[PDB]
Amino acid sequence: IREERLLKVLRAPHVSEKASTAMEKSNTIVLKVAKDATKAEIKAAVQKLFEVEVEVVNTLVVKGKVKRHGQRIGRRSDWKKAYVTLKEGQNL
Amino acid sequence: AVVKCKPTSPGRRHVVKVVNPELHKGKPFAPLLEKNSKSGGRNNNGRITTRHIGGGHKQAYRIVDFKRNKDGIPAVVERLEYDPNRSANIALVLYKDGERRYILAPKGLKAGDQIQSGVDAAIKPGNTLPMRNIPVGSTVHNVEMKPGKGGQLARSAGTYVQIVARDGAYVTLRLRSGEMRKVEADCRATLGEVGNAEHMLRVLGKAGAARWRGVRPTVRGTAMNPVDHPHGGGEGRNFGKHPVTPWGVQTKGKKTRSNKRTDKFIVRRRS
Amino acid sequence: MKRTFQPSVLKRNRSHGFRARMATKNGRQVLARRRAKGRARLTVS
RNA sequence: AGGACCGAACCGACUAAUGUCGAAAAAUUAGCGGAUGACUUGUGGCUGGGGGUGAAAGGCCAAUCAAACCGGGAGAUAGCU
RNA sequence: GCUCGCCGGAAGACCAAGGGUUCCUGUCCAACGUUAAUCGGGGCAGGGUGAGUCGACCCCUAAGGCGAGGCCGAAAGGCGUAGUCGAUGGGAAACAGGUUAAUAUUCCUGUACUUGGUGUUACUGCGAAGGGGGGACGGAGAAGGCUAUGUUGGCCGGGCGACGGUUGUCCCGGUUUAAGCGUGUAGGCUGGUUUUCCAGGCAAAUCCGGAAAAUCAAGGCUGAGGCGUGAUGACGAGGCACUACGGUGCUGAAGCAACAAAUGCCCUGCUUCCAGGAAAAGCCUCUAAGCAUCAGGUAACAUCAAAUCGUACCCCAAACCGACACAGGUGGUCAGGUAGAGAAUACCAAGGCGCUUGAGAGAACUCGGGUGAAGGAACUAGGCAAAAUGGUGCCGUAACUUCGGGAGAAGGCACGCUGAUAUGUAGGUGAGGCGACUUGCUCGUGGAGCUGAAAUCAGUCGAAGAUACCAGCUGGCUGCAACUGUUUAUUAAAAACACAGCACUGUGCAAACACGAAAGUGGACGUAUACGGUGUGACGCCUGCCCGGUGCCGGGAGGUUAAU
Ligand SMILES: [K+]
Ligand SMILES: [K+]
Ligand SMILES: [Mg+2]
Ligand SMILES: [Mg+2]
Ligand SMILES: [Mg+2]
Ligand SMILES: [Mg+2]
Ligand SMILES: [Mg+2]
Ligand SMILES: [Mg+2]
Ligand SMILES: [Mg+2]
Ligand SMILES: [Mg+2]
Ligand SMILES: [Mg+2]
Ligand SMILES: [Mg+2]
Ligand SMILES: [Mg+2]
Ligand SMILES: [Mg+2]
Ligand SMILES: [Mg+2]
Ligand SMILES: [Mg+2]
Ligand SMILES: [Mg+2]
Ligand SMILES: [Mg+2]
Ligand SMILES: [Mg+2]
Ligand SMILES: [Mg+2]
Ligand SMILES: [Mg+2]
Ligand SMILES: [Mg+2]
Ligand SMILES: [Mg+2]
Ligand SMILES: [Mg+2]
Ligand SMILES: [Mg+2]
Ligand SMILES: [Mg+2]
Ligand SMILES: [Mg+2]
Ligand SMILES: [Mg+2]
Ligand SMILES: [Mg+2]
Ligand SMILES: [Mg+2]
Ligand SMILES: [Mg+2]
Ligand SMILES: [Mg+2]
Ligand SMILES: [Mg+2]
Ligand SMILES: [Mg+2]
Ligand SMILES: [Mg+2]
Ligand SMILES: [Mg+2]
Ligand SMILES: [Mg+2]
Ligand SMILES: [Mg+2]
Ligand SMILES: [Mg+2]
Ligand SMILES: [Mg+2]
Ligand SMILES: [Mg+2]
Ligand SMILES: [Mg+2]
Ligand SMILES: [Mg+2]
Ligand SMILES: [Mg+2]
Ligand SMILES: [Mg+2]
Ligand SMILES: [Mg+2]
Ligand SMILES: [Mg+2]
Ligand SMILES: [Mg+2]
Ligand SMILES: [Mg+2]
Ligand SMILES: [Mg+2]
Ligand SMILES: [Mg+2]
Ligand SMILES: [Mg+2]
Ligand SMILES: [Mg+2]
Ligand SMILES: [Mg+2]
Ligand SMILES: [Mg+2]
Ligand SMILES: [Mg+2]
Ligand SMILES: [Mg+2]
Ligand SMILES: [Mg+2]
Ligand SMILES: [Mg+2]
Ligand SMILES: [Mg+2]
Ligand SMILES: [Mg+2]
Ligand SMILES: [Mg+2]
Ligand SMILES: [Mg+2]
Ligand SMILES: [Mg+2]
Ligand SMILES: [Mg+2]
Ligand SMILES: [Mg+2]
Ligand SMILES: [Mg+2]
Ligand SMILES: [Mg+2]
Ligand SMILES: [Mg+2]
Ligand SMILES: [Mg+2]
Ligand SMILES: [Mg+2]
Ligand SMILES: [Mg+2]
Ligand SMILES: [Mg+2]
Ligand SMILES: [Mg+2]
Ligand SMILES: [Mg+2]
Ligand SMILES: [Mg+2]
Ligand SMILES: [Mg+2]
Ligand SMILES: [Mg+2]
Ligand SMILES: [Mg+2]
Ligand SMILES: [Mg+2]
Ligand SMILES: [Mg+2]
Ligand SMILES: [Mg+2]
Ligand SMILES: [Mg+2]
Ligand SMILES: [Mg+2]
Ligand SMILES: [Mg+2]
Ligand SMILES: [Mg+2]
Ligand SMILES: [Mg+2]
Ligand SMILES: [Mg+2]
Ligand SMILES: [Mg+2]
Ligand SMILES: [Mg+2]
Ligand SMILES: [Mg+2]
Ligand SMILES: [Mg+2]
Ligand SMILES: [Mg+2]
Ligand SMILES: [Mg+2]
Ligand SMILES: [Mg+2]
Ligand SMILES: [Mg+2]
Ligand SMILES: [Mg+2]
Ligand SMILES: [Mg+2]
Ligand SMILES: [Mg+2]
Ligand SMILES: [Mg+2]
Ligand SMILES: [Mg+2]
Ligand SMILES: [Mg+2]
Ligand SMILES: [Mg+2]
Ligand SMILES: [Mg+2]
Ligand SMILES: [Mg+2]
Ligand SMILES: [Mg+2]
Ligand SMILES: [Mg+2]
Ligand SMILES: [Mg+2]
Ligand SMILES: [Mg+2]
Ligand SMILES: [Mg+2]
Ligand SMILES: [Mg+2]
Ligand SMILES: [Mg+2]
Ligand SMILES: [Mg+2]
Ligand SMILES: [Mg+2]
Ligand SMILES: [Mg+2]
Ligand SMILES: [Mg+2]
Ligand SMILES: [Mg+2]
Ligand SMILES: [Mg+2]
Ligand SMILES: [Mg+2]
Ligand SMILES: [Mg+2]
Ligand SMILES: [Mg+2]
Ligand SMILES: [Mg+2]
Ligand SMILES: [Mg+2]
Ligand SMILES: [Mg+2]
Ligand SMILES: [Mg+2]
Ligand SMILES: [Mg+2]
Ligand SMILES: [Mg+2]
Ligand SMILES: [Mg+2]
Ligand SMILES: [Mg+2]
Ligand SMILES: [Mg+2]
Ligand SMILES: [Mg+2]
Ligand SMILES: [Mg+2]
Ligand SMILES: [Mg+2]
Ligand SMILES: [Mg+2]
Ligand SMILES: [Mg+2]
Ligand SMILES: [Mg+2]
Ligand SMILES: [Mg+2]
Ligand SMILES: [Mg+2]
Ligand SMILES: [Mg+2]
Ligand SMILES: [Mg+2]
Ligand SMILES: [Mg+2]
Ligand SMILES: [Mg+2]
Ligand SMILES: [Mg+2]
Ligand SMILES: [Mg+2]
Ligand SMILES: [Mg+2]
Ligand SMILES: [Mg+2]
Ligand SMILES: [Mg+2]
Ligand SMILES: [Mg+2]
Ligand SMILES: [Mg+2]
Ligand SMILES: [Mg+2]
Ligand SMILES: [Mg+2]
Ligand SMILES: [Mg+2]
Ligand SMILES: [Mg+2]
Ligand SMILES: [Mg+2]
Ligand SMILES: [Mg+2]
Ligand SMILES: [Mg+2]
Ligand SMILES: [Mg+2]
Ligand SMILES: [Mg+2]
Ligand SMILES: [Mg+2]
Ligand SMILES: [Mg+2]
Ligand SMILES: [Mg+2]
Ligand SMILES: [Mg+2]
Ligand SMILES: [Mg+2]
Ligand SMILES: [Mg+2]
Ligand SMILES: [Mg+2]
Ligand SMILES: [Mg+2]
Ligand SMILES: [Mg+2]
Ligand SMILES: [Mg+2]
Ligand SMILES: [Mg+2]
Ligand SMILES: [Mg+2]
Ligand SMILES: [Mg+2]
Ligand SMILES: [Mg+2]
Ligand SMILES: [Mg+2]
Ligand SMILES: [Mg+2]
Ligand SMILES: [Mg+2]
Ligand SMILES: [Mg+2]
Ligand SMILES: [Mg+2]
Ligand SMILES: [Mg+2]
Ligand SMILES: [Mg+2]
Ligand SMILES: [Mg+2]
Ligand SMILES: [Mg+2]
Ligand SMILES: [Mg+2]
Ligand SMILES: [Mg+2]
Ligand SMILES: [Mg+2]
Ligand SMILES: [Mg+2]
Ligand SMILES: [Mg+2]
Ligand SMILES: [Mg+2]
Ligand SMILES: [Mg+2]
Ligand SMILES: [Mg+2]
Ligand SMILES: [Mg+2]
Ligand SMILES: [Mg+2]
Ligand SMILES: [Mg+2]
Ligand SMILES: [Mg+2]
Ligand SMILES: [Mg+2]
Ligand SMILES: [Mg+2]
Ligand SMILES: [Mg+2]
Ligand SMILES: [Mg+2]
Ligand SMILES: [Mg+2]
Ligand SMILES: [Mg+2]
Ligand SMILES: [Mg+2]
Ligand SMILES: [Mg+2]
Ligand SMILES: [Mg+2]
Ligand SMILES: [Mg+2]
Ligand SMILES: [Mg+2]
Ligand SMILES: [Mg+2]
Ligand SMILES: [Mg+2]
Ligand SMILES: [Mg+2]
Ligand SMILES: [Mg+2]
Ligand SMILES: [Mg+2]
Ligand SMILES: [Mg+2]
Ligand SMILES: [Mg+2]
Ligand SMILES: [Mg+2]
Ligand SMILES: [Mg+2]
Ligand SMILES: [Mg+2]
Ligand SMILES: [Mg+2]
Ligand SMILES: [Mg+2]
Ligand SMILES: [Mg+2]
Ligand SMILES: [Mg+2]
Ligand SMILES: [Mg+2]
Ligand SMILES: [Mg+2]
Ligand SMILES: [Mg+2]
Ligand SMILES: [Mg+2]
Ligand SMILES: [Mg+2]
Ligand SMILES: [Mg+2]
Ligand SMILES: [Mg+2]
Ligand SMILES: [Mg+2]
Ligand SMILES: [Mg+2]
Ligand SMILES: [Mg+2]
Ligand SMILES: [Mg+2]
Ligand SMILES: [Mg+2]
Ligand SMILES: [Mg+2]
Ligand SMILES: [Mg+2]
Ligand SMILES: [Mg+2]
Ligand SMILES: [Mg+2]
Ligand SMILES: [Mg+2]
Ligand SMILES: [Mg+2]
Repeated sequence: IREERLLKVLRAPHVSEKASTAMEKSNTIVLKVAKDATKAEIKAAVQKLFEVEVEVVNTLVVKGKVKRHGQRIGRRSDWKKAYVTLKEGQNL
Repeated sequence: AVVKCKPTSPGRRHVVKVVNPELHKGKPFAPLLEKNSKSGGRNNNGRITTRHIGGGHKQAYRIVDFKRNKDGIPAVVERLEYDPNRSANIALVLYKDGERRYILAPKGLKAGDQIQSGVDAAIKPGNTLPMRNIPVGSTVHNVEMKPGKGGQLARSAGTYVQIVARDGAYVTLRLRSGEMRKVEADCRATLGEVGNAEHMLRVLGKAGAARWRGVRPTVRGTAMNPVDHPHGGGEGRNFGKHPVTPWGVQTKGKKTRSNKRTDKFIVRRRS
Repeated sequence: MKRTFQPSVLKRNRSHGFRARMATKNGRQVLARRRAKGRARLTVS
């Protein structure tokens, strides 16, 4: 089911307080996914690469902040995060 | 019928209503009415071509049958209805086989009366016939100018054509204008007079009553400035100009008839 | 006390947008001008 | 029932004072007119320059209107300063 | 932190539009902030937007846009058919409480629900580009039942009071609970079948329509709310355990009744009127072309599936539109208390703020106010401006009138508090109780509380009782315009425009006329009781004479007369 491409979906694990509090208490992992990357694709990718039982994936698009420095305006890239909830068989 | 209204408010002082008690007090028959959007006078190019029209009450089109073909089938008049699209009232005719259709309500017609249409039939008010079968010197309405068409002449409240003569293939008709027009004998005409003749005695009574009939205010040329209308300007109520339209053509006695394709059919012009 | 610019992004795009300009012979020439001049914002979009 | 009455919202703009390098390129304050109607307002459409639209004032058409705005003819022409 | 102040139909709380990170945290004070700044919507980093149900998307369409062929146009292009787009409208489903420094109908917990796909069983006559039904529609009005909500008891937990009194009718605070799934009610709408049948619904149809003949006193439909249950659940005044002084896990009392009550809801109802009130899919239904151990439907079940984009924040504002952190402008929603007719006004609750230069002084003069001797419009172009009047009930009210008006004409008088009539009444809502009908969310029947005017009679305080805020000045003669309305955005609101009504006049429908090289639209899916133009301007009494001039209409002999 969508071999080779699944590898390109997950970019990195996200590091924050809200990310951390959702590790132990909610049993989820927050992670930066590709701008495409549907909830099925993120789930199927976590199911293979991280190899854990996924309950459900929630997803959102974060808007890049307009950082004006020196004398030029420049906006960051829009990146998509995914809160991935895990089943009781969990680890990382 | 013509009831004058009591003067409890100014603009309710001069009101004179045409109350018809025999009309219907309920919603109309849905299958024979489609929607009818308003132009506001404007056309394809979105430009006011006819002035003084705009607004008024939203009003749906009744699919009224003027041609009145469906032959040899007697039809009972179920109920007389209001038509907002029209001067004359309409009648919901139930054909014996189980159609319903709207027709213009003639003078002597009521909820219960039976009507037939076609070639044979009987000579009675409501019954459509070819004008060849109709007697000379008889009052008709809803008259066709061409055989097979709907019905052009005499459809306004109280209106009727009288058949003057019959020269072979042609029938000479005396119209309500006074014009004596020659039409084809194969053309059809519904017998009698068009109902709601009290319509003319209605008097509105307020500016508002014209607005909710979809009319907008007419501004007089004399009021305007030279740039707008030929009558225009002057330092306090001047004129000194021969009456004219906003486009310079003379009004007030000036024949604009110039068809020339139908001049053969007109026997005597109106007067 | 109510000024002239009363914004609406639908109206904006329907009136002045890229497809609104592309639609017409003269609207295509506007774009041809802005390209010829070399503008960054070709339309409002 | 009513282009009925009184009166808030809402729509307006009759009087006065203030303000006039303003708080504001038209407002504030205190009064004032309409307030179920020819009412009012949101959203979207249509009508284009000698053209539109106008319950008509030459009013309105992006703070611009007895002919909009932008680019072009164009360095119009000026017996004038 | 504690006082003080101001808003509270907002200066509160949610949204749309529009902004576009302003949100939140740490940090910094050059500039930006009309002052300072440790602060900030400022600089600099880092966080923060979680959806099958909310919105968009999608499904249908309105005005309207585009528009294969097409028709038309020097070219450009115009119009328009089939179509296809186009919301501001129609179309499946989620609620309570808990949680983050910042999202929550999205996370969590607890209960639900919808539409699809896909397998098994038991049945069985299914299927559109078609038919029919439905969706599905106006203004006003009036009532009845409800609820949101509020008030007061009841119960529960505290409280006995900085200066006189306060264990009592005393004081404070709480008294909350959803969608769903049941029950089908207050009510609203209707005839319900059975078989036959027929030129209609362009074909077909058992459906719709029409016509029959019988058959029983009604059977459906719709429907707020209440009761249920969800809920031994959550929440809950507080405590207990503890403090980075933040709290946090644990426990967690009562958790009822009455009465009042919407502009909400029943109600897309009902009566009622004339100006006569979208469309199309979803949805149910019916069959043609088709297809017959097929394919489809149907239920009951199991299982998957519900993608994508928006979700922070401000939003009558310092974040939008106004060049400004601008005394402006900006759509919807929510609507607590006392007084009140009230969304007016006053004071307040929840919640929110004190308007980003202060500090002194207390001149003239200016601005916004208050009071004013005697006088009282003498002011001035003009009573401009201020002063006045102002509520409710009852009495009383002129000319003139179109018989409605004028009219709130004018002018009067009565109002507070406290007892009594009645230890709070006319009423209002009416509990347990008594019988009875069928089977109930019953009827009468009685009234327990509860709520509650308005009078009258007597007392009684003040200068004054509509005591504040709130809230008509009145009358007389008269010009113009009948009237409500409209108008010079920003020096003119008027006697100007419009207006109903009136007349003239054109127009026989391929109408006149209008926009347009044209095609074509509008007029009008109208047809002379209609339409366009022009003048006049309700209504009443009237509207006199002139056709030489100019126009127009008709007439056609003669004269004159182009192209050819
Ligand atoms: K030149
Ligand atoms: K306080
Ligand atoms: Mg989830
Ligand atoms: Mg999402
Ligand atoms: Mg970038
Ligand atoms: Mg067009
Ligand atoms: Mg059109
Ligand atoms: Mg056009
Ligand atoms: Mg007209
Ligand atoms: Mg209009
Ligand atoms: Mg019509
Ligand atoms: Mg009409
Ligand atoms: Mg008509
Ligand atoms: Mg022949
Ligand atoms: Mg006219
Ligand atoms: Mg007129
Ligand atoms: Mg005129
Ligand atoms: Mg003028
Ligand atoms: Mg013009
Ligand atoms: Mg002229
Ligand atoms: Mg003049
Ligand atoms: Mg004169
Ligand atoms: Mg003269
Ligand atoms: Mg002339
Ligand atoms: Mg001329
Ligand atoms: Mg002329
Ligand atoms: Mg004549
Ligand atoms: Mg536009
Ligand atoms: Mg060119
Ligand atoms: Mg350019
Ligand atoms: Mg741009
Ligand atoms: Mg009315
Ligand atoms: Mg009124
Ligand atoms: Mg009055
Ligand atoms: Mg008044
Ligand atoms: Mg407003
Ligand atoms: Mg004003
Ligand atoms: Mg104004
Ligand atoms: Mg004055
Ligand atoms: Mg003043
Ligand atoms: Mg000055
Ligand atoms: Mg100043
Ligand atoms: Mg004011
Ligand atoms: Mg006043
Ligand atoms: Mg007033
Ligand atoms: Mg008035
Ligand atoms: Mg407006
Ligand atoms: Mg608009
Ligand atoms: Mg347009
Ligand atoms: Mg021009
Ligand atoms: Mg030009
Ligand atoms: Mg032109
Ligand atoms: Mg023109
Ligand atoms: Mg106007
Ligand atoms: Mg002038
Ligand atoms: Mg202007
Ligand atoms: Mg001007
Ligand atoms: Mg010019
Ligand atoms: Mg010019
Ligand atoms: Mg312009
Ligand atoms: Mg040159
Ligand atoms: Mg020059
Ligand atoms: Mg206040
Ligand atoms: Mg209040
Ligand atoms: Mg909201
Ligand atoms: Mg901005
Ligand atoms: Mg953005
Ligand atoms: Mg920033
Ligand atoms: Mg902040
Ligand atoms: Mg610092
Ligand atoms: Mg410093
Ligand atoms: Mg620096
Ligand atoms: Mg500073
Ligand atoms: Mg400054
Ligand atoms: Mg900070
Ligand atoms: Mg900041
Ligand atoms: Mg979704
Ligand atoms: Mg909902
Ligand atoms: Mg949209
Ligand atoms: Mg999709
Ligand atoms: Mg579809
Ligand atoms: Mg569509
Ligand atoms: Mg259309
Ligand atoms: Mg279309
Ligand atoms: Mg087109
Ligand atoms: Mg082809
Ligand atoms: Mg072709
Ligand atoms: Mg073509
Ligand atoms: Mg043709
Ligand atoms: Mg075109
Ligand atoms: Mg079409
Ligand atoms: Mg919408
Ligand atoms: Mg829906
Ligand atoms: Mg919707
Ligand atoms: Mg829903
Ligand atoms: Mg909640
Ligand atoms: Mg909980
Ligand atoms: Mg808890
Ligand atoms: Mg927040
Ligand atoms: Mg759950
Ligand atoms: Mg469970
Ligand atoms: Mg359960
Ligand atoms: Mg269940
Ligand atoms: Mg449901
Ligand atoms: Mg289901
Ligand atoms: Mg259908
Ligand atoms: Mg609707
Ligand atoms: Mg209605
Ligand atoms: Mg009324
Ligand atoms: Mg009544
Ligand atoms: Mg009621
Ligand atoms: Mg309740
Ligand atoms: Mg509640
Ligand atoms: Mg109590
Ligand atoms: Mg104690
Ligand atoms: Mg004490
Ligand atoms: Mg003591
Ligand atoms: Mg004691
Ligand atoms: Mg208490
Ligand atoms: Mg209490
Ligand atoms: Mg239910
Ligand atoms: Mg169920
Ligand atoms: Mg149900
Ligand atoms: Mg039942
Ligand atoms: Mg048939
Ligand atoms: Mg049948
Ligand atoms: Mg039933
Ligand atoms: Mg049912
Ligand atoms: Mg229920
Ligand atoms: Mg109840
Ligand atoms: Mg209960
Ligand atoms: Mg309940
Ligand atoms: Mg229970
Ligand atoms: Mg239980
Ligand atoms: Mg608990
Ligand atoms: Mg605390
Ligand atoms: Mg009650
Ligand atoms: Mg209330
Ligand atoms: Mg209905
Ligand atoms: Mg269904
Ligand atoms: Mg079925
Ligand atoms: Mg799953
Ligand atoms: Mg799923
Ligand atoms: Mg939010
Ligand atoms: Mg806020
Ligand atoms: Mg705020
Ligand atoms: Mg707000
Ligand atoms: Mg404001
Ligand atoms: Mg606010
Ligand atoms: Mg400005
Ligand atoms: Mg600004
Ligand atoms: Mg400020
Ligand atoms: Mg502001
Ligand atoms: Mg304001
Ligand atoms: Mg009072
Ligand atoms: Mg207030
Ligand atoms: Mg300040
Ligand atoms: Mg001083
Ligand atoms: Mg002073
Ligand atoms: Mg003053
Ligand atoms: Mg002073
Ligand atoms: Mg005073
Ligand atoms: Mg004074
Ligand atoms: Mg004095
Ligand atoms: Mg004194
Ligand atoms: Mg005195
Ligand atoms: Mg005096
Ligand atoms: Mg004097
Ligand atoms: Mg003097
Ligand atoms: Mg004088
Ligand atoms: Mg004077
Ligand atoms: Mg005076
Ligand atoms: Mg005055
Ligand atoms: Mg004074
Ligand atoms: Mg005084
Ligand atoms: Mg005063
Ligand atoms: Mg006085
Ligand atoms: Mg006084
Ligand atoms: Mg007084
Ligand atoms: Mg009085
Ligand atoms: Mg008198
Ligand atoms: Mg008089
Ligand atoms: Mg009085
Ligand atoms: Mg009276
Ligand atoms: Mg007194
Ligand atoms: Mg008393
Ligand atoms: Mg008693
Ligand atoms: Mg006693
Ligand atoms: Mg007593
Ligand atoms: Mg009592
Ligand atoms: Mg008493
Ligand atoms: Mg009692
Ligand atoms: Mg008693
Ligand atoms: Mg009694
Ligand atoms: Mg009683
Ligand atoms: Mg009752
Ligand atoms: Mg009962
Ligand atoms: Mg008793
Ligand atoms: Mg009393
Ligand atoms: Mg006494
Ligand atoms: Mg006394
Ligand atoms: Mg006394
Ligand atoms: Mg008073
Ligand atoms: Mg007044
Ligand atoms: Mg008088
Ligand atoms: Mg005079
Ligand atoms: Mg007037
Ligand atoms: Mg007059
Ligand atoms: Mg206007
Ligand atoms: Mg206006
Ligand atoms: Mg105005
Ligand atoms: Mg002005
Ligand atoms: Mg304007
Ligand atoms: Mg101007
Ligand atoms: Mg003015
Ligand atoms: Mg003025
Ligand atoms: Mg005025
Ligand atoms: Mg005047
Ligand atoms: Mg006028
Ligand atoms: Mg006459
Ligand atoms: Mg006449
Ligand atoms: Mg032409
Ligand atoms: Mg033509
Ligand atoms: Mg039409
Ligand atoms: Mg006049
Ligand atoms: Mg007389
Ligand atoms: Mg005369
Ligand atoms: Mg003559
Ligand atoms: Mg003569
Ligand atoms: Mg002449
Ligand atoms: Mg002539
Ligand atoms: Mg002649
Ligand atoms: Mg001749
Ligand atoms: Mg001759
Ligand atoms: Mg000759
Ligand atoms: Mg010759």
